[PDB]
Amino acid sequence: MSSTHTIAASDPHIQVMGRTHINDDASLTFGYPGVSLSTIVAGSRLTAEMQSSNGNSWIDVIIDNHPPTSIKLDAQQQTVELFHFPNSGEHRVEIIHRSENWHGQVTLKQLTLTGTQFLPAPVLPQRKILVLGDSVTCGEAIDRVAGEDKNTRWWNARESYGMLTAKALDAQVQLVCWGGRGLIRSWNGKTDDANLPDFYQFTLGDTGQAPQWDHHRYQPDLIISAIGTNDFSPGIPDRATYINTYTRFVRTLLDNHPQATIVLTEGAILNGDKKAALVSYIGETRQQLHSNRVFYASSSHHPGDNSDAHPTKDQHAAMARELTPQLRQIMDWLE
Repeated sequence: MSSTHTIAASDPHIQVMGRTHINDDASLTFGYPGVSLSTIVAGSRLTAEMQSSNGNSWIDVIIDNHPPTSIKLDAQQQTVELFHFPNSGEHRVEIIHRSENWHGQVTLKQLTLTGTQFLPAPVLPQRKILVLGDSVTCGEAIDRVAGEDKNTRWWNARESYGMLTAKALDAQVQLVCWGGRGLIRSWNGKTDDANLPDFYQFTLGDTGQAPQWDHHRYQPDLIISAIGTNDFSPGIPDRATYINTYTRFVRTLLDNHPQATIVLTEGAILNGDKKAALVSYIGETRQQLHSNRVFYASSSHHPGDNSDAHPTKDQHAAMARELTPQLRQIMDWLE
């Protein structure tokens, strides 16, 4: 007999890495980039019911070891074919959110397998990393192509330095980042957007009605904070103000994640005086913290290219190569 088997997105057969909101109909909604949902199945066809809030969100779909397929999701619910073969076999399926919150939020409602069964969920690594930051952490402009107007297709989470670093360290990762945002102000000088200490609390979104992320749902071994580019965009911010708020934020992290090691870094975009100032502010933050759980990693500036100052795909690869060795020493993950 031919049979189908449909499960909700929130079902134990679907592995989830990254922040998701569980809706009352057992669908999952997510906004941060890098959110990864995976399943292993025995069958010939697998489809998903998906939608995005603004029709401006992208995902990657990876079947077994094949090249990924990037798909832009319509604002209306649509059946998305993940794979289809003439015969049944065992297949691994991964969906990766490429977009970030301002692009919209994506919802996966349910999956339908034509075949025999969903197998046990893919097993994730034991090690867990959380990366906090701005659009560089979010993977903005990694997939740029010369000649195109920037659009939401340019974002790539899998090839961002945070995901490459986690992969090298055999670790899970959550990316909690928002383009244009800072620790205390946005690139445009505005101080009353949700800053990093605000959106760090949200499962997705950033309005008065954004759902609170329960930290018990992901307790990282390592937290990297790479925030700062946008705080320095208008000019170098006031030293006491910045250091006092960075200190207060890392105190929140330390208290929320009692087992975590925290690594602060200025990121790749700032250069020259602005870079040196943020490095300085980080050193003084650490001095005020007096914590044997808080460390620093140095990094190079990467200039982007003629089309966009955001670091390129090859620069993100370089960034992971520079950061990873320092993280091994800090975490004793000499692996």
